[PDB]
Amino acid sequence: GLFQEAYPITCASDPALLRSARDGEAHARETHFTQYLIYDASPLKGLSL
Amino acid sequence: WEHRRFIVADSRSFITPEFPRDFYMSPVFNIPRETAA
Amino acid sequence: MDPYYPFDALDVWEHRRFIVADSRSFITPEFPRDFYMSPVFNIPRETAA
Amino acid sequence: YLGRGAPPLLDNAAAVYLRNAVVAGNRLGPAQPLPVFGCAQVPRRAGMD
Amino acid sequence: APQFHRPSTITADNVRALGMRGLVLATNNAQFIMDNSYPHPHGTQGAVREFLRGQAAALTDLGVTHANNTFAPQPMFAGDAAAEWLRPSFGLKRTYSPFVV
Amino acid sequence: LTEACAAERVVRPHQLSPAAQTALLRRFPALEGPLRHPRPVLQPFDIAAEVAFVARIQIACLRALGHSIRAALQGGPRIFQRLRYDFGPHQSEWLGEVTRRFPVLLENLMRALEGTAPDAFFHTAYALAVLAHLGGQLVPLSDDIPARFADSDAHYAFDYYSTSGDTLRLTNRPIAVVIDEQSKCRFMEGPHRVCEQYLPGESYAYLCLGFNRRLCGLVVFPGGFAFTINTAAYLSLADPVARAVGLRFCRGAA
Amino acid sequence: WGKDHQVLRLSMENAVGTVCHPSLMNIDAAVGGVNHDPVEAANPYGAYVAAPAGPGADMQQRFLNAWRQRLAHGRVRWVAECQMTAEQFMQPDNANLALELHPAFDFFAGVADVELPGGEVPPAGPGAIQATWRVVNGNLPLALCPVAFRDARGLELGVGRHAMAPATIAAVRGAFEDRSYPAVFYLLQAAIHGNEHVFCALARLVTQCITSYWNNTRCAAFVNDYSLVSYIVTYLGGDLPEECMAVYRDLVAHVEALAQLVDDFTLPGPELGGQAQAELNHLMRDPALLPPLVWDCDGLMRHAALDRHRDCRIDAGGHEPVYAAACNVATADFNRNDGRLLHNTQARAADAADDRPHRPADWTVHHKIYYYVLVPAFSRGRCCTAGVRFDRVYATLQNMVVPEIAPGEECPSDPVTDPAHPLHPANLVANTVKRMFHNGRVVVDGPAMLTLQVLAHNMAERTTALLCSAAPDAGANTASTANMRIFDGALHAGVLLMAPQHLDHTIQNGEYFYVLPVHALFAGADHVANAPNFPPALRDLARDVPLVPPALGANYFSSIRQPVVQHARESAAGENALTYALMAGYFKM
Amino acid sequence: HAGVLLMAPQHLDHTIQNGEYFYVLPVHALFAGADHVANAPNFPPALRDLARDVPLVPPALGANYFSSIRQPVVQHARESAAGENALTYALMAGYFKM
Amino acid sequence: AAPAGPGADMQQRFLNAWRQRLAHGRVRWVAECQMTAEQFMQPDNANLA
Amino acid sequence: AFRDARGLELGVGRHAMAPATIAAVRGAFEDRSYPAVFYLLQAAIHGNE
Amino acid sequence: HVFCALARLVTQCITSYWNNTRCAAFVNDYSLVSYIVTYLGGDLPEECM
Repeated sequence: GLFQEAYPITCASDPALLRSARDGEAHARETHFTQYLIYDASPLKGLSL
Repeated sequence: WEHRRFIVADSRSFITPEFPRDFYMSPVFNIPRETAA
Repeated sequence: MDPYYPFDALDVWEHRRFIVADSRSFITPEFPRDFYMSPVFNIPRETAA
Repeated sequence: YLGRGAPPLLDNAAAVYLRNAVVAGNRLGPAQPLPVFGCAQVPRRAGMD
Repeated sequence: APQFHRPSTITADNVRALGMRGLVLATNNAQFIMDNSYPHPHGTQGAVREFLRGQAAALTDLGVTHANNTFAPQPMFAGDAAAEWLRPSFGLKRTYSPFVV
Repeated sequence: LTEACAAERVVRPHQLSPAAQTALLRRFPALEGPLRHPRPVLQPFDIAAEVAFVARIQIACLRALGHSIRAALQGGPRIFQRLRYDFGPHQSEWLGEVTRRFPVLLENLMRALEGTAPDAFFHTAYALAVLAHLGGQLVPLSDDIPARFADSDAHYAFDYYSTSGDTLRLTNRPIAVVIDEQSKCRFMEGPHRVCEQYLPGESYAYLCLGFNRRLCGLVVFPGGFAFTINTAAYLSLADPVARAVGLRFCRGAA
Repeated sequence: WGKDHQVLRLSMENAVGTVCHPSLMNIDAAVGGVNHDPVEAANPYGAYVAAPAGPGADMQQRFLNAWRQRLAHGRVRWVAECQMTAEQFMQPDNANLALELHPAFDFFAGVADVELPGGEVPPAGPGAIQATWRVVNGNLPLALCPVAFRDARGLELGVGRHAMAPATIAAVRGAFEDRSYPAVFYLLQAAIHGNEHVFCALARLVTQCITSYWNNTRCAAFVNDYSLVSYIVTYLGGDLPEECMAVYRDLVAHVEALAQLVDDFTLPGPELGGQAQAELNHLMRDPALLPPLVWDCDGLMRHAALDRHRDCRIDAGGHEPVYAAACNVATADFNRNDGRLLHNTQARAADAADDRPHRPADWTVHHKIYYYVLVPAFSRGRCCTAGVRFDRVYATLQNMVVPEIAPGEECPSDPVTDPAHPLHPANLVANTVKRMFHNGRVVVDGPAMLTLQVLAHNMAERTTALLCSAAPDAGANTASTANMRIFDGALHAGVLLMAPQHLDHTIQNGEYFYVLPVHALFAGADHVANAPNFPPALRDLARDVPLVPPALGANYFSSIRQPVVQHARESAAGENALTYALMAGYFKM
Repeated sequence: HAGVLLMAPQHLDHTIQNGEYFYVLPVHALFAGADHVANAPNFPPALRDLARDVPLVPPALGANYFSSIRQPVVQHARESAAGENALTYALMAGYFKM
Repeated sequence: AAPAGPGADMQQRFLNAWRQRLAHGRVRWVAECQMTAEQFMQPDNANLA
Repeated sequence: AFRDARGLELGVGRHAMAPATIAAVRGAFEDRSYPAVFYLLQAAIHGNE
Repeated sequence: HVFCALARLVTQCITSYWNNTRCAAFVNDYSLVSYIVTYLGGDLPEECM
């Protein structure tokens, strides 16, 4: 409410391309032909869940 | 503030019309008691 | 073809809170006058008679 | 369709078709729909995990 | 003979008696100067109308001169036959060659 | 009246035979009206007798308009102005067109006054301002007249026509603007129509046309250039003709 | 991921409970809140509908001179075909950014108060900001729907379904874009005029013309009419090599393919507001929209007999339709102004028809497939309609030099050798139709006498500009969208002109055919910019900015707007794509 | 008994009357041409579109549920993308009992 | 149905006979547009039981 | 695709049709101009060799 | 005008040159090439048209 912001989380368009989330964003597949990923950017990044 | 030109409003400002002399010899200026309508 | 006017001109500074014995202006448009076309009433194909 | 907010379709045959078409079995879909005043009474599923 | 530079002369009898072989030449060999001292009673648009019934009804004439040439007009579609109660009405696709030696 | 005109083959019962007239009058006595009145204000024995009752009023006002427009505009006029609208310096060249544009309008206004249906004319301001005056020779219908129109003669009531392009009406509502040498304009008190926001004659592409309970009307052009018209010197409405007019067009206010 | 080592899925079937409420059609406060602080005169070319006036024959030279002034004034509301994406999102260069508010609508500067089916020249002055309605999804502007996105959807519907052969379209595209095209093919189409009975009369002409023109160009011959191509399929498909015949049968089978792509995406639900399920789903099933060439009267008998329908106003004389059963020499009054449309198309002119048609329900839908979709897939912007001087046409149709044969002589076969042949240089005088069989080489022989006896049978007066309007359908018709309009202009007795040939005085420029752009889909960049006597000032506005004469519908008051028609004259993806793509651009909203 | 398989429903033709020699009479949901049934001369125009994706068969010949072949084997055939070689065995395997 | 009459008209007698109820409701077994997990969810398969 | 998948298992090893007999048969079914003398001969021969 | 005056000469010159060479004749002048595409579109083989 104070910042008027909203954090994205670990999400993509394929369960195929969701596989490269369990290694961090080092080699996370951002983009195949249309299939797009957005890594987690949040206070909740890197945490237990 | 605001900046624009200004002319004093008086009743001596006239816009001039002309007439072609047949203007009142028009079908609507000269209507009989009953129409074809 | 210019309409007649009694006086030539003045230039008045107008303060916004200091409007007393109020007056109004006249509105003319932004496009050039070739576009404000002629008053046209055509005779229709069928008539009353 | 949980709340009343809008003018419905004037083709009233259409909207009542689409009435239950949307609210067939939503977890957030009421049974015995809206009275004049009051809440929609979102149903309770048998278990939550 | 109808004069093609005055529109007040075209009738249907004067054009149907004229063959279509000769109406090719009579249109290109006329006088370019349109005349306007005798108008038409059906209007100038009605003079074009009176010209084209003169051509369309003349198409029987160009066909009757070729009546020893083509065949009988076969019924192109169904519904055009007398006896319907046991066999249907055929429709003959007229893609053939109408020609009799 | 059918069979006395069908067995006699009388196509219109003013061509009915004089014994065939009065023998029906010996039978049914309420028919002295449509057979023996010199000029009934309703036409006897016609289908559109109520419609021809209306179209006369459409005619008779236009001559009361058309011979009054010539009256204030007999010769070369001096109209100088009636409202207060000041100019910018290059704004006067717009009125350089209004010199040239002018005389084609007054035909096409009256052409459009002809061009409306009379059923569509009774929703306009001049057809009710006369009813505010024929009730003064009674509250007219639809109560479009405000509570303060019947107070002064300074409460006018306008219509708005398009100046350029096509000369067309740009209102649904009669817009009653109270008018004060010079006199500045003022509205009255108060589903959304475009042109209804301005003063009369305030801007270009607007013809303004107001009327009164006195039935002295205004023709307001942009730039203050307006003038009264005595249409009261040209309204020739006979009261026994007009008394069937008003009663069909008035409302008894409680 | 959920609140475990667990996966989750969000579809767009997920979006069922949000986009489907009856608040998508709730724009009452929108038009009111934008209305104050008005907009000036935005020279409303595409923001105004004109009612028709006079015949269609001169209707251009009305609108050419009427919009001679407020056309070079400024620009139209769309310039975004030049704009890339996010150039719309930026604060400069888009004054119309504050006018794009709804996904299902449009806010544009239109005329103030004049009721739309009326007048010619609107009173330029104050302006209004109202609505129209966005009909199908393709009407979204091309900085919001990318061009490559349209082909992205299209190819992937392309799998699993029937497609045209890649070889055969080269014949069609060559045929569609052939400049030196034999002008009998425009004339003989209007001769048949969709009459099936005149077709099976003239089947030898139809046989040889396709047979002759194939040897000149490996190309189809008559192909701008679905009805005519449909008749070639059934009543002619025997006496041809298969290589030629493959082109037409693939064309229909692809129209067969593109037809049943709607109903694989449909659900069985009840009939509704007069319309069916399919009519509410896709635009090609609704019969209130009708193709630009309507030879019969099946369309308005479906279209005007609808609950949606309001005042199909044919304006040369009487505004409301009353129709003709059959038509002949004395019935085709070649220059009239009443608005009667002809039903003279069926095989059985003896079992005539004014109220009860002969055709299936998908027949006009098939034409709506063939005209609205496939021809823009070959157009790339270059095709436009024509209004027919059938008096000029039926002069020269029945104008042939076919000599008498000798007693004992052979059949005319070849033009250059046989002196008895109608196309022989001895039989070539100018201004006859076997000279027009000779201006483009079309071997048509001595048995052409079988034509004229039926040319004298059936004929058609002249075209007319039919303007049908309609309300939003059952399913979009709420209490703020009730007053909305969709203007759908089309010609009755008209012919499409594929290839604009005007750099040639063989047909002088608009003799038989005055152009009349009936829609932005058929708007001549070379037809209309090269018209009869003509202003040079509009040359800027002709190279772009499709000139739609406003009796035939406006830019915003139709079903198909400018965004898709640029998309037609854009991306170089295949024919199989754009067919499915523009179809996917026709899903209702 | 003495029936004949019509491949192409040709209703875009009045040369033979549409069903003159051959009344159409669908015998199973495998055999229901969408242009045979809907474009018969006596067909209700209130039942056009529902005829298109439903195999209308009078129940003297068999309904869906008491046929040996139900709707899913039909729906595989018209909708699957594969060429006929793969499509042959793919429906040929659709006849092993339960 | 029982095999009634001759074979020439039994379909044509059928479309007059079954015109009423066959348009009334949509039949059960046209669900071929339903996909997996559209089925196993309780809405959009009222026939899940 | 699954019902087509095990076809691609069984597709090997057995006879596959020629490419020419694919389109020739399929175009014959989709021949709207299929000549109807062939239907009556099929009823003329009527299984009698 | 003089093009269609000698248009038969243009036709024979091209195809006789097309017999010797696989080459186009009059590409030296676009105004000529505008004409052959416009006027002589019938009396040419398609391989050089």
